[PDB]
Amino acid sequence: PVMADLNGGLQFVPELKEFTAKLRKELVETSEVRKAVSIETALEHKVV
Amino acid sequence: YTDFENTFQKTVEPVYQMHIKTSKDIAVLRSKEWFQLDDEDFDLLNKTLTFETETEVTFKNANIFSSVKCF
Amino acid sequence: IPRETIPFLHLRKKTPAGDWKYDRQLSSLFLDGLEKAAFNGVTFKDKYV
Repeated sequence: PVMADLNGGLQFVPELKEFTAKLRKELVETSEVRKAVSIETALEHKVV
Repeated sequence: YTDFENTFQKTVEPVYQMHIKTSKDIAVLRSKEWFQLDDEDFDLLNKTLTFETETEVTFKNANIFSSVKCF
Repeated sequence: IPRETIPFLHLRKKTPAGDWKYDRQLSSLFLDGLEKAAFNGVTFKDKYV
């Protein structure tokens, strides 16, 4: 019986769960911060 | 009267309270030029900010201010 | 314990690669606990099992 590993080297990363969580958190925080800043800049521009 | 060049208005705005719950709030505040801090590295997270602003507006016409200052 | 050996009872440690290997430190702690239990006896007061 054979065990083919088609994992793409994903096992070699330390704490893959934490790394993946931090990637998602970084992308999410960037998206929300950019969206909020754009909305507030738009509201300030419209008010002015 | 249409002599808006001689009109001005100084108003003590009501005190405003803002609870900084997340880093999104901090980013929004730092995106504002008017929002300035003596200590730029001040940790605003989990902190309540109170704003006591006064607005001085000089009028260009009935609707549009000729100049707006808020300090 | 002899050098470069695996005791019959040991504790393993998970390596960064994700696989469990014999660990001298944890195994020593467990064997020392076993010796204390064998000689002095081990209490389980206030232990709800």
